Parts: sequence; C-alpha cells; structure tokens
Amino acid sequence: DEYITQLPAGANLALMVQKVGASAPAIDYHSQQMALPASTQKVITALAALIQLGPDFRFTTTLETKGNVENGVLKGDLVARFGADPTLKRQDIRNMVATLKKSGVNQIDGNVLIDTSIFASHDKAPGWPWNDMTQCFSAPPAAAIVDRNCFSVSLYSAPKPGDMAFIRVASYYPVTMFSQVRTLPRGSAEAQYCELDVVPGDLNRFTLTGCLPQRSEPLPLAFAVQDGASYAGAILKYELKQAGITWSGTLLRQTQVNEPGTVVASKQSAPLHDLLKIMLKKSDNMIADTVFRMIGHARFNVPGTWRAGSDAVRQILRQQAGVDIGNTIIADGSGLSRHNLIAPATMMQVLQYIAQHDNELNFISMLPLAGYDGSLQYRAGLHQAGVDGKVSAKTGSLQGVYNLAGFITTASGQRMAFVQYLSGYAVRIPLVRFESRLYKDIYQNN
Ligand SMILES: *C(=O)[C@@H](NC(=O)/C(=C\CC)c1csc(N)n1)[C@@H]1NC(C(=O)OCOC(=O)C(C)(C)C)=C(COC(N)=O)CS1
Repeated sequence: DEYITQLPAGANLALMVQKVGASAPAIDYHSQQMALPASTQKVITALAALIQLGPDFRFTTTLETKGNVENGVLKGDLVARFGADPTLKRQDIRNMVATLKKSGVNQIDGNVLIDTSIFASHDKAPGWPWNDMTQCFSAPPAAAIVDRNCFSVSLYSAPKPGDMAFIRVASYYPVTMFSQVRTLPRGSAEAQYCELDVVPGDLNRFTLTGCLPQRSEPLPLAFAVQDGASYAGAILKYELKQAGITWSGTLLRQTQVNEPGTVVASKQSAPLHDLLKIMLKKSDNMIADTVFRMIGHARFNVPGTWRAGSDAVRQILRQQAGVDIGNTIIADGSGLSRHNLIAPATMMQVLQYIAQHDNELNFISMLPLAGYDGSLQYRAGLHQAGVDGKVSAKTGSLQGVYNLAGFITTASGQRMAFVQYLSGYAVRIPLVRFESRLYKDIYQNN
C-alpha cells in the first residue's frame, strides 16, 4: 500500500504473501488478477514433472535394429529413436554408432530411420513470438535435439563496400548458410533503418539479408536449428560413414508409433531431479519444454503434444496437488508463451503445496537462493532488504516484467510463500526501492 507508490504508475502489480499453512494471507493485493508468469511457469512444470515422472526419470535415446544380422549385414532398418533428451550431444551419437559397429553391424541393407514418434504436432508451443524462433533461448524443443539445437556462425564484412558480407561456419554443423548481406561503407545513410536479418528455410537452410557496416572483426551469431530431425539425421549419417557403416536406402523420418526394435545402443540423461535443478537455477527453457511435452506423453500414453502437456499439468495439479487452477491458461513448460496466464492466488496454492510437501519433493533447495550462485546471486532489492540467504525463489523476467515466486524465511524463522507479479515496468531504481522495502518488511515484521 505504501510500497506501491515506489513504482511508476504505468506498472501493474499483483502480490500475495502468506505464511506456510495459514488460512489467510499477510499481504493480498489484486491476488486474483491474472498475469503473464514468464519463467515462474517453471515452478509448476517442475512440480507436475516430479509428481508424474518422478525424480529418477531419465530421457532416453536408442539405436535399434529391426531385422536379422547376417554376416555383419543388417537385413532391415536402423532406427534411431530420439526421446527429447535436452542434453544429448554430438559425441553421444558418435558413441552409440561406435557401439552399433562393435556389435557386428558393418552394413545396413535398408533405411536409416529417424524416429520422433515420442512427440507429435509442432515443436513450438502456441503463443511463442515468431521473431524469437531463430534464437537459441527459444530453439524448438523437438524430440531430436543435439547440442541444444543451437549452432554458431561468424559474419565478416567484405573489404570493399557494396560487396557481399560472408559467412564462416564450422564443418561439423549440418546447416546451409547463404549471404545476401550488403556491406555498407562507414557512415552510410542506410545504416539507421537497414536491418540485419536471418531468414530460415527448409532443411536447416539459413539466409542472412540486409546490411552490415564495415567492421574490423567478424560478427558472431548463434541460431536455433528449425528442423531437429533433419539435423540429427545428418549428424547420425556423418557418424555412420565415419565408422565405415554403409546402407543401401535413405534417411527417413518415422513419426508413427511403433514397436521398439532390438536396442543395440543407448544413452540416458542425468536423472530428472538433476535436470530440474539446472532448469530452476538457470531458467533453462529447453529442459522445461521437453519435460512439459513428456508429462503429457506419460500421463495419457499418446505422442506428446502441447495440448496434451497442458491438459496433463492441469489434471496433475487438480488431482494430485488439490489445486484447481480454474481459468488459468498453461501453454508451455518454460513460460515463453504469451498465452500463459495465471493469478498470484493460483500460484500461491502451488507454492503452499510445495512447502507443505517439501520434505518429500526436496523442491525448495532447487530454487535460486538469494545471494548465492544462481539467478538471485545479486538482486539489489533482496540484497538491500537484508534477505540474502533467506529467499528461495524463481524469477520471471522480460523487458518490463519483474516476477518473483517462492519462499522467504523471516526474522522470527517462519516461512512465508510469496508471488510478486509485476509488469509494464517499461518504467533499476524504483524496482530496487520497492523490493528493498517490501522484502525488508516481510522479513522483519513476521
Ligand atoms: C523466463 O522468464 C525465461 N525467459 C522468458 O520467459 C522470456 C519470455 C517469456 C514471456 C524471454 C523473452 S526474450 C528472453 N530473452 N526471454 C528465462 N529467464 C532468464 C532470466 O533469468 O531472465 C533474464 O534476466 C536476468 O538475467 C535476471 C533475472 C535479472 C538475473 C534466462 C536468461 O536470459 C538469457 N537469455 O541470458 C533464461 S530465459
């Protein structure tokens, strides 16, 4: 009430603070008003994941044979069955292929199948901004992921202005780069409104367009792979050839559910509890979103889709956590989607459940701890409020958005849950002053 005055009038605050297990809140300010959660969405994802999949779930990738092996020759298909493992690396594919060879397969009399049947429909959630789709933080969290589905490129201006700027990319990235970038003389009138753009095409083609001012060093750029299956296929095909394995057929995608072949090689991710800790400490969208469609797959035994994920999380929260989210909209796991819409009061029910079951979930220890390595290592409001070491909370940050959801231990040692949904802060002083006062008050007055 007094605090709100610290913020620009352009800003929208919805805030709830409640003692763990209490029937009534200590602070309740527009707590039923629905807001964009951004990355605080990951709290709900983590909880739904632990309940549905459990802390010991591991993502799985396999090479399977369908057919008889005669004289080093597979009579049939090689199936590379991807499982949305966010942490799969090129070297892992190389290792599985080394294992395939070692098992006695030198030749495939058949097709190489890139099986993505674990998932179906689009690899991008509803409500994701189109313009972010080429950025690594928003890379499609496909069934087929290798080195996070992100690659990097160097863009060099041409020595003579008007000449085409040129692109260097490492041999080990199966992408196709084209440049239509005009190098501008220093001081060109064109430089103010001529954009430098990336335009993705089919089969992991990328075209760079527009203008680049003459510059002395290359411009480093990182892009998201748009077609994870094709990318993973191309890497597998490279690794097969290097290991001297030949095949007569072609690389085909397999999207339809099917019975597994004989598993000849496999890679499993770290256990889910480990991945959810990375996810919560780093706000890792890819772990959040692979987990999210995995939940739907697991709950309903269908290829995982965004809709299946949303229905499953809603159900898990209602039936296992006794939280009816009502009119909340859950669109993804990471909070990237602009369709995600939730009130502090609803997220409070989620936090209350977590605090009440924390000896079981080992959840709170996974959230960023204020003043320690993580997203809250130094958040000036919290530091100045004197609450380093006292707040465990998930951030949700965007231009003009400063969300915080989690727990604080007060001066008297009571634990309080809080949801701070604060947006349109297009107007780092008013925010600091608000949070310094607010968290200082909660800590010392409870
Ligand atoms: C959580 O909010 C995540 N990002 C988003 O949700 C975004 C939009 C959702 C509506 C978003 C749009 S554009 C963009 N880059 N993200 C993840 N959160 C963060 C992060 O912590 O926020 C950045 O600000 C901070 O670093 C502090 C919170 C001040 C510490 C991640 C870091 O950003 C990356 N790209 O450097 C991962 S994305």
